[PDB]
Amino acid sequence: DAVFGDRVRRFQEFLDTFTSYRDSVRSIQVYNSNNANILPHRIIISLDDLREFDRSFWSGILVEPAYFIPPAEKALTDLADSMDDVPHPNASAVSSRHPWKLSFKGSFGAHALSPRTLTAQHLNKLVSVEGIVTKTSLVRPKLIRSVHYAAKTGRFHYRDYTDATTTLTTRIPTPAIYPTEDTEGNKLTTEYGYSTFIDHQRITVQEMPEMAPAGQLPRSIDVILDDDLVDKTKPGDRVNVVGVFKSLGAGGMNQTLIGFKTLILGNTVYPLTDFDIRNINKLSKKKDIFDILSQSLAPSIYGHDHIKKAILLMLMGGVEKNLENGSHLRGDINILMVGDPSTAKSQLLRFVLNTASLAIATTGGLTAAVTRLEAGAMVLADRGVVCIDEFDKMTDVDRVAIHEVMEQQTVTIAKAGIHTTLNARCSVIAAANPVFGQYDVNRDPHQNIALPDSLLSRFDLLFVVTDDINEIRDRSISEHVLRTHVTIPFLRKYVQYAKERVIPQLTQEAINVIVKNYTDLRNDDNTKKSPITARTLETLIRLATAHAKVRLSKTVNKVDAKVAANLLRFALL
Amino acid sequence: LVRSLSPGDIVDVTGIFLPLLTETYLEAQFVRQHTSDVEERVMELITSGDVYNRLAKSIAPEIYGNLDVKKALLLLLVGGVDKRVGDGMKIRGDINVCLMGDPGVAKSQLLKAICKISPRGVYTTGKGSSGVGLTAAVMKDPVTDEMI
Amino acid sequence: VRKDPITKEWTLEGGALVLADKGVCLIDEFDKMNDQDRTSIHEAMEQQSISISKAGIVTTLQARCSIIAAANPNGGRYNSTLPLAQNVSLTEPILSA
Amino acid sequence: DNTEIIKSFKNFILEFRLDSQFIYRDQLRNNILVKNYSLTVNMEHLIGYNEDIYKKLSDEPSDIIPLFETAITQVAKRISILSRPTFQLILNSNANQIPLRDLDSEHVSKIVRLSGIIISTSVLSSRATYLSIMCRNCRHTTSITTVSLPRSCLSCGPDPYIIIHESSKFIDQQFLKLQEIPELVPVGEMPRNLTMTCDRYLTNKVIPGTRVTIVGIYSIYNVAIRTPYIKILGIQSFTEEEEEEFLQLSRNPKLYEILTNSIAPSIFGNEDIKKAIVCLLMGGSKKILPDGMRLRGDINVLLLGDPGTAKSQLLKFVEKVSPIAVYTSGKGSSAAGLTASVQRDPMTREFYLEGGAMVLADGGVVCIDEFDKMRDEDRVAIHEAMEQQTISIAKAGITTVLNSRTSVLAAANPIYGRYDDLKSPGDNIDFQTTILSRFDMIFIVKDDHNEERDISIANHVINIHTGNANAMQNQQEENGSEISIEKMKRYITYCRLKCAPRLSPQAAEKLSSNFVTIRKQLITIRQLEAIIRITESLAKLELSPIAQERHVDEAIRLFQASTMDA
Ligand SMILES: Nc1ncnc2c1ncn2[C@@H]1O[C@H](COP(=O)(O)OP(=O)(O)O)[C@@H](O)[C@H]1O
Ligand SMILES: Nc1ncnc2c1ncn2[C@@H]1O[C@H](COP(=O)(O)OP(=O)(O)O)[C@@H](O)[C@H]1O
Ligand SMILES: Nc1ncnc2c1ncn2[C@@H]1O[C@H](COP(=O)(O)OP(=O)(O)O)[C@@H](O)[C@H]1O
Ligand SMILES: [Zn+2]
Repeated sequence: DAVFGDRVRRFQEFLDTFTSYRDSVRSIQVYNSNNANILPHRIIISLDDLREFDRSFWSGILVEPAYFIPPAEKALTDLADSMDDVPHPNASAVSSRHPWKLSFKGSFGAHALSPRTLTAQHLNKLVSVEGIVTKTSLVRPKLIRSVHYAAKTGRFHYRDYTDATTTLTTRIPTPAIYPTEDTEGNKLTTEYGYSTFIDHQRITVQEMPEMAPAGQLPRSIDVILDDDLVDKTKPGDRVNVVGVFKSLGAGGMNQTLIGFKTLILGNTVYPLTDFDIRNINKLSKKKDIFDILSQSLAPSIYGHDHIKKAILLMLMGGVEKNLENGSHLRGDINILMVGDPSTAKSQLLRFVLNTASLAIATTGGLTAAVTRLEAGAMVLADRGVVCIDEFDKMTDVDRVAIHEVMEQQTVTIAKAGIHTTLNARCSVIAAANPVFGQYDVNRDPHQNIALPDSLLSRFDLLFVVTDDINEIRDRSISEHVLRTHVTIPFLRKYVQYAKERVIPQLTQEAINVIVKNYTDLRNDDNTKKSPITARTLETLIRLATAHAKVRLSKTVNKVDAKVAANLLRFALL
Repeated sequence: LVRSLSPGDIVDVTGIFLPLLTETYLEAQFVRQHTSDVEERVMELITSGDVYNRLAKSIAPEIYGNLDVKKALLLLLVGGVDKRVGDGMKIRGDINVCLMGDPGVAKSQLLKAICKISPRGVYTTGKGSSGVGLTAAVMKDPVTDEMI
Repeated sequence: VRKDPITKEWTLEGGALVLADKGVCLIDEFDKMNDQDRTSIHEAMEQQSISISKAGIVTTLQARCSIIAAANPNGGRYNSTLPLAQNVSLTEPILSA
Repeated sequence: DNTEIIKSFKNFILEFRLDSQFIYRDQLRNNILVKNYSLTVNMEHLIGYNEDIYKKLSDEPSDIIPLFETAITQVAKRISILSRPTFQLILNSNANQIPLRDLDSEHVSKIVRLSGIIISTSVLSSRATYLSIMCRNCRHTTSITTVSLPRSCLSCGPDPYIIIHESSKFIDQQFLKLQEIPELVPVGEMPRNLTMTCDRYLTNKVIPGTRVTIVGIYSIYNVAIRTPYIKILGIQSFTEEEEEEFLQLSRNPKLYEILTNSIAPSIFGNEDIKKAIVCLLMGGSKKILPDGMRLRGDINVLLLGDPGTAKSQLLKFVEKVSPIAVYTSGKGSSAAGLTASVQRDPMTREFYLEGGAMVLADGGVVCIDEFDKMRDEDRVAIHEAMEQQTISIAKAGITTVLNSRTSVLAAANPIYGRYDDLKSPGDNIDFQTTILSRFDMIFIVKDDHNEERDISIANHVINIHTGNANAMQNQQEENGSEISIEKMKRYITYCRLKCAPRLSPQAAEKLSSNFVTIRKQLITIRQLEAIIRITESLAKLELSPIAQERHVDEAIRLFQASTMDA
């Protein structure tokens, strides 16, 4: 059709008026010329630039991708093959075959959607979907164009294969058995090495449980990956995918529940205010900043200030250290709580899930078991904080396997066959109750909880909390409940700002105090909640770094070590 | 070329990569098992002559006061001589090392370092990653009823 | 449960308790069966009916049967110095039936 | 001929008036502003405007209601012109919902009205409404609005057409399951379950366990096996004299004693047990703190009973009194393990989320019999539901959280033949002590040997065996010892909907003094909330705006009669 050429010209005009895209192509060509690895034939186009230049073409792509994108594909391919000479004869006949793909970015407006917000009214349109990748399939190539050669004639004839799973518009069904004879009847020769192939993979993007509504079945979408972006995300990755939400097959129109197979032809993959900054920084200048953020951790829960302080430090976290030797160092802080019930053990454990940017609340499966191997509860915890209740209920396998996660922050699969290493950069907080119904302060926590010292001591801070029979505790603990008969969103922004925009580093002045106190701890023979080892020295570094996160400073000062040492003694005495 | 490869071998295989989704395979053409480009680097260290202590101090350069343990690790990395006695007899030429120690003595960082350094190192925790992760098992293929 | 091609829905066939409706059900060696098997007998005497939810079938059948049970004490000899509630593994709620 | 039908509905929507507003046109205009293509029409106004169009719809809705959908699509298109897709029509009616047992062959394909509870919902599915097809032979292009593609070209061989996907429109469909209200369930009868299907914007409006009113098209589709279903057209989910009657009843000073005696008059003694059940039925109050802590208003009670102490009857009577109650025994529940589940219905071949017994009783009460002999893994879901009011279900790659705001009435048999007062209840009751820590109040119904009590009970047995128990019901009613079970059920719903008390400062300081003195002698902080829930329960029964310190004495005593009973 004639209108197709006009739409092609608009993209050519779009490329002309925005030199950034075409000069980037020229830079890519120069890079390929210097290597004459080869970069793929894909560039990214901003939708905002297209909208500001031609709304109808921009709207046409979103509403009718099959009728507006292929004109852009032809325009880009024609410009690429004509911007330079492509001098090499043999290489030009093969390297220039690949059509130049397009990728999209920018604001999507009404089409910025989720697997649940996406509906059938948006089908056969271009949409952007944000979700979590659940599983993927093996990459396999797609046949695009074949080349035929007759021995008796010595000349080449080419044939194309297209299908609706990769073609934007529904073309006449091409696929068939490979031909054997040409027009003249001469036997043809199958030139495997001159056929063009494109890799293909399907992924299953799902709505996150973090945002799913309660009591409703999930929504998920199938996404097709092609060519160069065929492998960009692993299962569990939070991804943003732009593609043509399109139907397949038939809903029983030919030859009952069978519906049209709606899925997205993915063409782009992206893995996932100033006033808030002017507020977070401003409020930190007062002398009592740290106590403010400790009170706002479940304010209705009375007491337990130090554990709230420890939880906040765990949320801020330390800095994992890497070296040119390839070493990795622990930077996460783990806390375990023990004692008699009815002391808000699970209340604060529940509160952490309500405060962290990402958190997983489960109970004592933890590791990947067997095939893709399912991602265990501790496996899915990367870059998050873990809330486990009934921590005593761990089985023998869980108790012996949690050691690697606790210290190395890594999950190692060593099952029969596949071996792999999975990131487990997670801070673990847990609570437990005595087996014998009541806690005995006359005996150590190892003799009460029945978890081995080799497991209990791995937690940096072990809190033993017991409600005394003293009346003054009973008065306050009951009055605070009866009294019920800086904002939390700001606090969560503060944690988001601190964990990303500031990375504190050590200083010899802090070392002067940290090493001194550890030396005193090793020298002090008085009984304590845990025997002092080198782990406490690492804990002090993490705690001081965690406090530096609160102060929003790239360096470390004396007060950071003073607070870290003081709190550590509290958990030990 | 049949009966050239064997299970578990580490080889470099040269061939042709051959194929609406097409399935791919490789037609084997030449196979080999596993140098001045690296002899220059080897020459430098032996020129200095510091062999035992330098390499024993090289493994885990961020762990304090374990030189005697590192030396045993250095020999274990190198290993002994697998003496084939003959007459059907066999004597292992490998070194097995056990590291007992109190918590907080960095006896697990060495385990990570050994796996990192060795080209064939495998890292394992707990009960050998359970009984299924330890040793091995035969699994039936549902496609061909074969067991691998 | 049995298949039936005539109507294509699952059909249910009764067991021993359904047969003995308006009759007698004899359970020799009553103690040796497992508690899951014994739990069904208890609810049979109490409700005189069988309640089942299997293969998508939820229905109730009449099981009005009398029960005569023979058993043996723990160790194969009755301990005369201990109560009946401490001579057999048969739990007390089942003895009350 | 059909143009008159289209015109009649066009005039009906454009010109009908209610509250000086063109409600059907205005709400369609509001929907367009909201950008949703839906409309709701009340049948009681359809008959008022013109009976002829109402009668035609009621008699042959198969083709006439498509005409209504097309007509309003024209109406919406006309409306859009003034401001310078196929719209959906929803039908609501106030007529009597005929019982599901009463539908017959004479109502096939006729408009019917039903009511019931939604037990299960399925996943969404795509359905076609507008298509474009092309001939593979001669490339003839046309559009189509069980529809099937032409077998011959309209310009080529058999079946020459193929579907153009990028030039077609589709809609969403959901399948649901409904069964009759338990208030009408006959004894010894399985409630009639019904297959219901809805499309477009009617989907995902309800969750399993919801009581709804149904207006739809009863129909049957395919030795000659057939299965009925309803095409859902619309779903909907106190008298002044009755409101003032209970308002006057609120001022009655003897209401607490009158209600207490009405609780199972056929049983002797256990007077304070009856008061606890009333507090269970009345329930406490739920409040939400800004820090994310939600306070459970539900109250759970355990009745540890010796065999033969009428423990079965105690729970059996409550189910008929509580407006929202379900009975569970021997791990048996509403075709589930007491919790939600995902099952595949072979009729539509689709997967359905199915609600369990604790799911159906959201906001109500559940009766659990044989508590000591249930599945332990079920207890874990119960344990979470008993405190967080939520049930967690995981299926393949998705985990779902389901709300269960249900009060629990539980009865259990002790480890030994009888509870021994020499031991703590944690060593006497035959299940997990963790659950024992969760009940607000547990009572041990007693079997103390007394002459007049046993003789009165003994005669009651012969009266039943002589048939005189039927005459006893008239004698008890003539004595005025019981409130009508239907009226009491109305009252429980009335108070649950009209009143939500709050504690007074004097009651709070009284509770603080009681709690401190109890622990001075000795009970956990968790049970402080359990006691407070009772204080709100008594005030709700009296419908007082706030709780009063005079409620504290009975609240403390009832809890004292519960915890110090063990
Ligand atoms: N300091 C406190 N302030 C307010 N409430 C508390 C405090 N300590 C305990 N509670 C109350 O005691 C109850 C016990 O919860 P929790 O101790 O977490 O359960 P468990 O002992 O089973 O872990 C909570 O509901 C909480 O409201
Ligand atoms: N001498 C040391 N040099 C460096 N790091 C040490 C030393 N001693 C202890 N550590 C630190 O303490 C931790 C030791 O834990 P680990 O190696 O698991 O010992 P264990 O096997 O006793 O648990 C390591 O993370 C390490 O960083
Ligand atoms: N206080 C009472 N009032 C009326 N009936 C009673 C009373 N106490 C016992 N009964 C009679 O004793 C029987 C108790 O049986 P039940 O408790 O249901 O058996 P199970 O203990 O196996 O559940 C009932 O039939 C009931 O009529
Ligand atoms: Zn044709």
